[PDB]
Amino acid sequence: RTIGIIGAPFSKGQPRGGVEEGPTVLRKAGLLEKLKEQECDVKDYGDLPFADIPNDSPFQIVKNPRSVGKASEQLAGKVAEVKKNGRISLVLGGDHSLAIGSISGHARVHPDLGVIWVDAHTDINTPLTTTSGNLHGQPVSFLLKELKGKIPDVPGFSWVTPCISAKDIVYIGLRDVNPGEHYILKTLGIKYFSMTEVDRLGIGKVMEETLSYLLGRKKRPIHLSFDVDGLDPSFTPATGTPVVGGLTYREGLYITEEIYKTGLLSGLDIMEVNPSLGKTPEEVTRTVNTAVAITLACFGLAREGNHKPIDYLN
Amino acid sequence: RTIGIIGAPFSKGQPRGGVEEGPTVLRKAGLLEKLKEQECDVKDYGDLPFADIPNDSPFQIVKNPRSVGKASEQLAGKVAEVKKNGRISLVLGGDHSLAIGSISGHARVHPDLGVIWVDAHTDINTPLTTTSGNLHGQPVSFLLKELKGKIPDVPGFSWVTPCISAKDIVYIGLRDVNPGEHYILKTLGIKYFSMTEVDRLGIGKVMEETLSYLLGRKKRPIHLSFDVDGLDPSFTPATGTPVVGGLTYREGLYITEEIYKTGLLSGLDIMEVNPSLGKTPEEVTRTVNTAVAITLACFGLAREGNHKPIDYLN
Amino acid sequence: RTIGIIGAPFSKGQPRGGVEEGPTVLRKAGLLEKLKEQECDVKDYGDLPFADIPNDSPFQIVKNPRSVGKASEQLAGKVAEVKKNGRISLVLGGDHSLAIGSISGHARVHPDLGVIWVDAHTDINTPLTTTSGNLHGQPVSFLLKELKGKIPDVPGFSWVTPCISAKDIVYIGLRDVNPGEHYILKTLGIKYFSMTEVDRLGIGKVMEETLSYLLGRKKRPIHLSFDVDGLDPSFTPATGTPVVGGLTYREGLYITEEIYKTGLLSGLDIMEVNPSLGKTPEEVTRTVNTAVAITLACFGLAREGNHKPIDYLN
Ligand SMILES: N[C@@H](CCCC[B-](O)(O)O)C(=O)O
Ligand SMILES: N[C@@H](CCCC[B-](O)(O)O)C(=O)O
Ligand SMILES: N[C@@H](CCCC[B-](O)(O)O)C(=O)O
Ligand SMILES: [Mn+2]
Ligand SMILES: [Mn+2]
Ligand SMILES: [Mn+2]
Ligand SMILES: [Mn+2]
Ligand SMILES: [Mn+2]
Ligand SMILES: [Mn+2]
Repeated sequence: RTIGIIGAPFSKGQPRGGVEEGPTVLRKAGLLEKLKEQECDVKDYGDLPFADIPNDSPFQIVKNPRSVGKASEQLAGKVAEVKKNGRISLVLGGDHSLAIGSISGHARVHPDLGVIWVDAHTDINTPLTTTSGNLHGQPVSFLLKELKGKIPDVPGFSWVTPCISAKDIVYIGLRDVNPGEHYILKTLGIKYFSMTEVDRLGIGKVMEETLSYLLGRKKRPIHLSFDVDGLDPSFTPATGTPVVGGLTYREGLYITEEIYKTGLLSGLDIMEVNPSLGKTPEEVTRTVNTAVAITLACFGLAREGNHKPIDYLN
Repeated sequence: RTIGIIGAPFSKGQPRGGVEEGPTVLRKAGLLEKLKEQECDVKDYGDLPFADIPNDSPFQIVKNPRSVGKASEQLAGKVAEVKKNGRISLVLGGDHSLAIGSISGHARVHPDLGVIWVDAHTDINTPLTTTSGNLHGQPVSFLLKELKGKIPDVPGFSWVTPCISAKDIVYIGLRDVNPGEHYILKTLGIKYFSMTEVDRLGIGKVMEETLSYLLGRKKRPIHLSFDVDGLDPSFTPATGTPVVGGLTYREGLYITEEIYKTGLLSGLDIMEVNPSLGKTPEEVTRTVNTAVAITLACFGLAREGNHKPIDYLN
Repeated sequence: RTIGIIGAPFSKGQPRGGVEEGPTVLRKAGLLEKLKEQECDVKDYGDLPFADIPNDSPFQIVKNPRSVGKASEQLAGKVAEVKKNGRISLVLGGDHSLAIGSISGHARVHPDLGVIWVDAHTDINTPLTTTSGNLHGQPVSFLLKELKGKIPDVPGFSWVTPCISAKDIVYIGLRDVNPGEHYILKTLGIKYFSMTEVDRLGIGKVMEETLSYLLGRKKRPIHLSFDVDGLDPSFTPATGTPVVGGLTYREGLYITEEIYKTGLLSGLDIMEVNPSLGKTPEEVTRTVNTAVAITLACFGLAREGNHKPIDYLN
């Protein structure tokens, strides 16, 4: 596949800053090198230089609003620039608030995209239902058209125009959903497969329904926003909000392998990797390695094996 | 749901005494507080004061018979008292021998109850087939009507009257069944889903069949006797008889979530939690936390989220 | 069942020598004693005394060819001798290169056998596609009739005559397949269930298809070549080539339990156990214990329980 790597070292969508070390540790793990080792065409668009906004007081309870709204504004333009180049944007990020810009810029070039959200959380809190005030747990609320008229005018986000409908998104891996968020889920009819549905149906069936749900009417570009805490912390411990009983390594790879096989993947997000939170150097390596594996699976690496179109027996 | 918490700090159903610290550590973990945080009506019936029986020599091979038969005699009356109050009895116990009193007192008020037994073992040894002599591995033998005429007159249990038929009980999670016990299983036609059936069908199907098996003829009150060693020791290490290859955290929560959803749960047992056996303080916290999670799932906590009947967008 | 234990302490099929300690640690774990504790008829054929071949330079890239071809030549005759005795050969080995002799000797007495290969790898590299030069990752290439005319004349293997067709073998657990190997897989139409198919179908379905695939036309003797790295390294860490995201303990036991139940098992291989690679003594015990469990499952030990044909209630 043909990639367009974008490093997004941002963390003001939440409290812990070590998250902006993601683009760095993932690249050192050899991500670019490994993609090239596959049938991949890769162009590194560099790490976006996010400028600090000293004067950025809370909007009510919402923290670092201008800083966050700016980082997504900047990211949105990069993602659109890479999608204009006929490449699949790979946003190596910090916190999940960057999804607002990622999905926004992608939808500018492909308004009919579908979103698959792998995460332990729904991240659909509005500035008024949030209790933490952290914008990384509110990205979907800014993107959903149906919630337009319920999101206040928060400093830094005037440029935002909801681009996805409640019916063009699927959640996979949920296990820590706030009360208001759940109300949103059932009220707007959002499709999701929490860990309970995964336990009941199996990831094989969960992926069949997910893909049918989004591509059954007609094929459309796929945006995969992957929060590494969607996977169990025994796989990705170095993340800010781990929740036990998560998706397995195998399930993580199954999800992505199936997405790749659709040939419809066009936008990907690898988020919330925070090395600074690894209890040990191995926990850091375990988290980074899992993130790389999931990434490579999105672009072709198959557990059954891969081979070029040639005669190996010669 | 409406609870009736009963602390049962008893351990003479087996060798290790640290098991009577269960009611204590579970309460300190905030169990009562967490239930109230949910749509739960809770009444703490206190910890039953089990009096020591100094003169209690073995009945043949059976150990602490009078002490065990008395603790279940006492528990049975409490469980019936709470069921008379129109509440779901939550027996926070020590060893599983207390199930004899738990199921007995529950059946006094609801003779038509069905039992779901989550455990690594069948606990169906009779005083004559047991090899350890520990009564916590014999509770079902005292309750099954079909085995009446095969259980000797053991000091301390004259008050017992078998209350459940071999066909009103389902086992989930089996992986360490004694030879005599297995003979009992196949001979009395007891329905069970060992770890092999779980591997074959998946916990989703296992729960569908379990619930159909017990409620298909007609709806009837459900008694869930949960031995924490039913789950793999990587989740509940602090328990006296761990067996590898157990139910996962997710499967544990799936089982209970499905039980709750039946609206038929009326009696629950959380057994065999022994803090004193945790290799480290974290193993203790891991065991206690898992037990609390399983408990909350029995009363409504859903992994997909929970919300009150109000308008959150306001 | 009736066993014929053969110890094969060989390791020249790969770099690390600690692998020849397998027959020793497995026996000390009480394997023979445990089999006898079951309805098993066991005869220990001893540990094959592999003589060192000082003069054994590489054949091109292939290492220790004469040493490896000799060890399998010797093993093949033992396996045939045990199969002549109407016993199920249990080859406790070193590295997987010994499979060439194991399957070869078994097929001499039962030409119509079927092979089930549990492994993280396909071990189907030819002397020309291999990149490591280690013969333990090439055993199947020597056995497949279809690849005859593609395997060079390697010193030590002239005695070999391919005995199995590409259609009489099934792979379970694959997750690290080389490019040439994959080309072989798809070209010869080899049936396999990588970790992706296991994730999709579940081990229950995977075993149903595996067994139907091999025994549907007609019942035929089963040869199970089990590489302990087929299971996840959280279960069998002490092995030379671990790959994350492997089969679970439960899945491992399910596979074997189902094989046993066919009553068709006639040859088994327990390979790649290397104690010297255990980070700690517990990792060694974890690996050894898992290997023993898998072995006992092949011969009857059932997780639901086992009982003799007698009346236990008496
Ligand atoms: N729901 C919590 C947790 C947020 C988790 C955000 B995430 O998924 O991006 O890590 C909050 O609203 O603050
Ligand atoms: N079957 C063994 C083990 C007993 C386990 C009892 B339990 O499940 O309550 O922990 C015995 O009869 O002693
Ligand atoms: N495919 C690699 C790894 C070999 C693994 C061999 B085995 O499965 O027997 O441990 C090689 O050809 O050298
Ligand atoms: Mn998120
Ligand atoms: Mn999250
Ligand atoms: Mn029990
Ligand atoms: Mn038990
Ligand atoms: Mn192998
Ligand atoms: Mn292998």
